[PDB]
Amino acid sequence: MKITSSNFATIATSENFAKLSVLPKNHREPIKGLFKSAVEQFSSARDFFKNENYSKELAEKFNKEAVNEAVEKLQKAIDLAEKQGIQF
Amino acid sequence: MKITSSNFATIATSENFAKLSVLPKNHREPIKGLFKSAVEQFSSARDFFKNENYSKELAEKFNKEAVNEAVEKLQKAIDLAEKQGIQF
Repeated sequence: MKITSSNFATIATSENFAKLSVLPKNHREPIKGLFKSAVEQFSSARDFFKNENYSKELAEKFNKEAVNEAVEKLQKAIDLAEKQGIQF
Repeated sequence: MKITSSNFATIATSENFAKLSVLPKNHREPIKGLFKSAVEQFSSARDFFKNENYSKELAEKFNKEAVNEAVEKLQKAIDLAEKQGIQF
């Protein structure tokens, strides 16, 4: 049974975790520990990704607004200069 | 003369800024002020973009490594369970 990023969630399930309950403690607890650590790290990578995407989008929207404003300021400067007869 | 994000750098040049030096002070300083503010904000939007791109790439590389590790931990748990006869 080969695990990848694509099939992780189809294998790391409650049903499969429950199958481990039949093992004696000396095998059950190390295996459950790895299982839980895997899910916790995978879930955290999901939270990190979703937050990185949202932060990036929020930053892009606000940088677009910064560029728009800079463009408006230069447009105003060039318009005002042209009304003073400056030849660009 | 219409300014956009695409042509900003072709207009906000030293050559064009120098043309403003002929204006009397009452027109020169307000216009130069807008020109400089425009360039400063535009340059800052560039710095913000380049940094956002680099931070995103650095985060993606490290999250890929987190997912790889989570996948390795689950693989180890499932392999160990299978050696104990667990039927997934």
